[PDB]
Amino acid sequence: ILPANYVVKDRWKVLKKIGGGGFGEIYEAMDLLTRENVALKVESAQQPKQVLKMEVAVLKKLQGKDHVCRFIGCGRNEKFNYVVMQLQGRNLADLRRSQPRGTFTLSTTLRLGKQILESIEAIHSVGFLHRDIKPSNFAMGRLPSTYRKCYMLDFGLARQYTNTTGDVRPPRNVAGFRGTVRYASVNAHKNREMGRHDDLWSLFYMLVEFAVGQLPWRKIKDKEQVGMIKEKYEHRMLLKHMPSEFHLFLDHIASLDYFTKPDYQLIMSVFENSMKERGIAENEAFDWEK
Ligand SMILES: CC[C@](C)(O)C#Cc1cc2c(cn1)cnn2-c1ccnc(N)n1
Repeated sequence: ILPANYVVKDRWKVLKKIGGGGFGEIYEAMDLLTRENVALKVESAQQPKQVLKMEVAVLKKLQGKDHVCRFIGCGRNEKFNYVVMQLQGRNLADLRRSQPRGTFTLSTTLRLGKQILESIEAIHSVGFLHRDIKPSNFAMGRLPSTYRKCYMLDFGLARQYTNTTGDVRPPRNVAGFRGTVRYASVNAHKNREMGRHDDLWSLFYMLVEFAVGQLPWRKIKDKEQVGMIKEKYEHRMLLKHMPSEFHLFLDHIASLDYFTKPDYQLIMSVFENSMKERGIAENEAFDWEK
């Protein structure tokens, strides 16, 4: 879409593409007013998708919370809509690729899991589901105060599950899924309305992939095939080389439906007890700091 050295609205000079192909394209850009590098996400106003407006709404509702990028600006024209946000470092999928065996140490995996769980709690606390939890949607900070912090990205698939009063809206009988196949829960595969527990299913799949390097359905492209494996796969065997406490995490989320609030502290305890058991210190160096 936007070429290099294109200047959005005479302020944001495109430098490179850093991601795209989903509901949007995101660029690293130079903010010519502040002279600071920023992230610039663009959506064609001609796409079927019309999401960036709610990305900003979610983004400003989470402003100030940890693991959330700062909103810098947004705008629209006849060709595309855009949002400008704080630039973060490399994403967790990139970092996992660049590890020699495609795996993180358990020290990194468990401490990442704690941070991602916190950000999932955060967006759930403002009444929104993420619905596209995956490694490429999390990135480490890029500043001296943020580089050991994980940042939640891409609210383009987010949906409000509460209403104005804090009550939970009824789920639809069916809901289309337009997210990423690899880390979707079986509920998502079955076009069921996603709930808070489905964001946690994605976290569970992420952490298994981090520690083990792969998921059984890694190569499989056909979505509707992928759901069939997950529906038939015995998930306890994913935990062969995970800490034993992950059985509690698996058992809990497998028990949930759309209507039941997750026991977030149970999952947090699984991570924290796993770390204490291996003597993993919170301030230990991450794998890529090595
Ligand atoms: C988070 C709010 C919003 C507007 O919904 C979004 C988004 C978004 C950001 C994305 C990507 C996809 N979507 C891919 N990379 N990336 C990066 C990479 C480096 N820094 C930053 N800030 N974002």
